Amino acid sequence: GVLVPESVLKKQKRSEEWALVKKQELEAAKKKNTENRKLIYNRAKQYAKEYEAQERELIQLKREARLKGGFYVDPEAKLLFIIRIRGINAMAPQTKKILQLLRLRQIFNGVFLKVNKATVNMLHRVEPYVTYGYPNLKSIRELIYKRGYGKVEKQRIALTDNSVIEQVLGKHGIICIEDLVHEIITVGPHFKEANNFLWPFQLKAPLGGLKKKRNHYVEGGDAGNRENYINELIRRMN
Amino acid sequence: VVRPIKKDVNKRATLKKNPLKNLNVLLKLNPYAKTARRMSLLAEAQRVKAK
Amino acid sequence: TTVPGQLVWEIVKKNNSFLVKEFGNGTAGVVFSKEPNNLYNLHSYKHSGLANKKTVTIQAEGKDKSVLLATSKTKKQNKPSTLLNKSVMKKEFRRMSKAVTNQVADNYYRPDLKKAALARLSAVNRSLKVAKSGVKKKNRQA
Amino acid sequence: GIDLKAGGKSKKTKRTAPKSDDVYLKLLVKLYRFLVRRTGSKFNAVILKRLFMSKINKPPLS
Amino acid sequence: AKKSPRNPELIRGVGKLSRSKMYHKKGLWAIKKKNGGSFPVHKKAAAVAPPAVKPPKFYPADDVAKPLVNKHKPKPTKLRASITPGTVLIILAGRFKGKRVVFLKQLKSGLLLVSGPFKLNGVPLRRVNQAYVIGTSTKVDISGVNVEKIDDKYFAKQANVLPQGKKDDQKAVDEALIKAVECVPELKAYLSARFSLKSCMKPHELVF
Amino acid sequence: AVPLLTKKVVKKRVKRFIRPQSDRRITVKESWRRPKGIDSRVRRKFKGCVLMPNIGYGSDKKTRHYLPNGFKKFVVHNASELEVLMMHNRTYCAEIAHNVSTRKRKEIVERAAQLDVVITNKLARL
RNA sequence: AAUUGUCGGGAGGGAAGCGGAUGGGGGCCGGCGAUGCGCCCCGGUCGGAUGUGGAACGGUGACGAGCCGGUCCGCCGAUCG
RNA sequence: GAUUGUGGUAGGCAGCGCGCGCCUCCGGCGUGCUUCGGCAUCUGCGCGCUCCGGACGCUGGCCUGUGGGCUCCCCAUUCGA
RNA sequence: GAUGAGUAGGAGGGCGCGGCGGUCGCUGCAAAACCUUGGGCGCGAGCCUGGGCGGAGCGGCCGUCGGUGCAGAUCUUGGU
Ligand SMILES: [K+]
Ligand SMILES: [K+]
Ligand SMILES: [K+]
Ligand SMILES: [K+]
Ligand SMILES: [K+]
Ligand SMILES: [K+]
Ligand SMILES: [Mg+2]
Ligand SMILES: [Mg+2]
Ligand SMILES: [Mg+2]
Ligand SMILES: [Mg+2]
Repeated sequence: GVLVPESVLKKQKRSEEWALVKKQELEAAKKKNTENRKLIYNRAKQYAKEYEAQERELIQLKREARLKGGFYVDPEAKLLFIIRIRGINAMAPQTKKILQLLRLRQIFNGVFLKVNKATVNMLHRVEPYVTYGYPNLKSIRELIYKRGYGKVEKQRIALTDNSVIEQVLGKHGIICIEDLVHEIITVGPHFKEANNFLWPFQLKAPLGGLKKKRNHYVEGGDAGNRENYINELIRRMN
Repeated sequence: VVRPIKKDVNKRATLKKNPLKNLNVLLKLNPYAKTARRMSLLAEAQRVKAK
Repeated sequence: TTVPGQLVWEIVKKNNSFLVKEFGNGTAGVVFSKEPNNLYNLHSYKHSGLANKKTVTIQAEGKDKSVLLATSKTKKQNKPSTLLNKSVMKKEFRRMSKAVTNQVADNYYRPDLKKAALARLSAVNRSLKVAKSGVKKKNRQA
Repeated sequence: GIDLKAGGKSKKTKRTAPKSDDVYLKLLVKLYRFLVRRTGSKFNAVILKRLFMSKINKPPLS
Repeated sequence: AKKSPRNPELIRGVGKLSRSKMYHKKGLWAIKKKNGGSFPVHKKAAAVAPPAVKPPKFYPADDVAKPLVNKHKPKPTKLRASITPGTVLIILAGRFKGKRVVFLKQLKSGLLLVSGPFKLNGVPLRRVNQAYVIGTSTKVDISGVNVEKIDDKYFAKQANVLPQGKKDDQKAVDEALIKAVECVPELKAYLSARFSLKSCMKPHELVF
Repeated sequence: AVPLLTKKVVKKRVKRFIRPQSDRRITVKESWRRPKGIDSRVRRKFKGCVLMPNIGYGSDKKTRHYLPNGFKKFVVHNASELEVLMMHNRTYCAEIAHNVSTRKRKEIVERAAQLDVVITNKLARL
């Protein structure tokens, strides 16, 4: 019939080459995905075992200290969760600047913060505007699972797949949600990168309300360090 | 010299489902959750039977 | 188009005697094109009957279900009187569709508008049929 | 409310297309838009950006 | 062919056994040993070539949008535990509102097949939506009632005069139902009387 | 003609944005004007006052400018301008211009019936 | 247009007017709201090859050759649409 | 219990069943590691299923009607002003 | 993907009026103007249209121009 013009032939040939290379890439991706699934399964198993072992070790250490007649001082918290409880109206310069540096720009936003003398002293200046404590494993896991959003190219992307986490944190070995949870809870060597990767959590208003946000938690208010009791507030806020 | 043409970049955003409610999403994010749930259920059943 | 069609489009996309615009230049703006060699009467470079060397013309001939299929000759752009290769088809719709396909896509004339040419042929054929026997159904059922 | 400057929007203005009505310049801009998109060449990106600039920002060379 | 499920479900979507135990139970090891240490490769099923559809008579000017695939398939309607064969139901809507009727079975469509019996309260064999019914604690034996031949198609309209065949079938069905009802004292009067709310009667406190 | 539109038409507001105090002074027309007064309660958006239009009221782009019948309007002044809609009869309807004579209106109506083009005012001047 | 008379509807315990939500009454609207589609049987009209000739012509090529091709008209078969 | 379905060329992603072995079929039979419970250790293909890349399905009423709709008009009422 | 307050003030994109160079049209089978609890479009400036009246002209689009947009000024003239 009609002879095929050379331009159409060239286009078809190049399209065939592109299809072949795409198919090869897809096959390689599928194989590596299978390997990654096995790896993340094993890693999650190991992390769960580690958490259980740490809890048991803490209980045993306390019991042994009591038996010996002495005292065991628990290791100080290495991680904090900070929730803004005041609005953005009528802000003093230093407080506003510190709250931006903590990435708390909206009321009821939440962020993790590694415990440090510099960070602790920064938080001391804004104590009236926030409440914070020591998050639970359940708290961290639920926050990351339900409201965890990653920052890719300065955009907010929901963590619906492990590929989103991988694209940003594969250089550091974090390629799955469980890896991210472990890095956050343990404050691993790459805690900074993983934490910055997490978009500030946008929490809802507390389910049961607040007591009084104009007073410190010690006086019966809500501001300040409420230590292990931050977890119930997180339950009501997530 | 042009790079291969792309036709699958404009994918609609995947709807976010909470892994804490539906099982398939949780398994997709964390396959070990299946084993964890299975072991927890079996242990609870064994304890109830023993009681 | 004695000059490349892209330049002609750059010139005429702003204004031309075949351009029909209504309802201002806001969100309400509606644009159409009147030139007979525009299959969809759309003001776009793809369908433009002024900025393309190869164009398809499909319109109803005067009488007897005769549909005019014409294509601009590629080497006669400077000769308006002999620019169109006119073919008048008087046969059934199937033969007309086959001829339109052969003259539009099978020869690689303008494959990108094969669907537009077929739809235009169908619309013209339906219009001729209705014009002969009049309206017999409302065509409102989905 | 959210503590952002101008709601997080940019306040810098840069040229995104030529202000000229020269059709040939527009065709060149289309050419180099395609080149930039489908090659990712730094040279092509620089050429495209400079094609937008004003007269005083395209000084002559002796 | 295996006659029993290999992996019973603890809950929806979770099996009782793991991948290792499933490997052992499924016999993949046996298949590999029989085939010579390698699994048997099965060729992909050949697709059926599309039929030579005739050319269209018309060509639309617009490309109609094809809807995206919906992977959810509806499941059969659930029947409340309080409703079991022979249970007495109270109709809360329609021309038979308040009537007390006997439940026979649930049809394929999910509607409930009930009878008055027709003689007792004038309610014939009928379909009632479960959402417009209250299931009480009164149960009557219906083992002797045969309604196998009656299904959702029995009530389908053919589009004024009731055929005699339906009357005969209703009489045949209701004979055994009335025979069973007569066993329980005062059940005839109960089924012949409608349910109503009197003064200081609270629906949320009645047990039914 | 079966309209191509499928999404339902949703109006964020069906009431007109009437100029403040146009009910009070006859000389003040209804056509919207944004108050610029320093003390204007309408400009300050005091609750219970006249509402001011804003871009937030914008109609969905998919259903914007669509008539209730599901088509978009195009004004036609003669039968020749009618053929422009031959390939767009599922999205566009024709409205005959108010100044067209009845004689030409009959020809336009006949041609549109031939072309299966909806006319919004085909009974005018009949 | 301000303003006024008449007729008809309506409201009125020291203003009227106005924003939002329904309702009563009135007024208006038939693109206000469809009746088509597919598969078969009967009857009526119009045309029917990859064959053979004629008229004009096109795609590509190099507004050459070669190759390929559609429209229309007349014939032998085909007996379909 | 309540609000809601935005999109419209994908059978993808994740998890899992049936056949490719047998027996006496609420189950049992092979190789390794086990905390002796168990284990992503063997986990491949074909056909299928699901909480799995954003709603689908059935029925009824009505279609010139005292029907349906209304951004139009006059009023009444709750809140605002 | 993120985000949305705005006087003084700045800017962008649009709406509207009257001419000029072009182009496409309408009109005694009824133009402009005016009237109307007729209808519709636009967030809006506004726009399209039914009906009436009127009885001779008028509009759309692309450029371009201007004595080009009123609620106020104890504003002007006229009318009430
Ligand atoms: K006024
Ligand atoms: K504004
Ligand atoms: K629901
Ligand atoms: K003009
Ligand atoms: K009007
Ligand atoms: K002008
Ligand atoms: Mg937020
Ligand atoms: Mg204070
Ligand atoms: Mg007056
Ligand atoms: Mg002047």
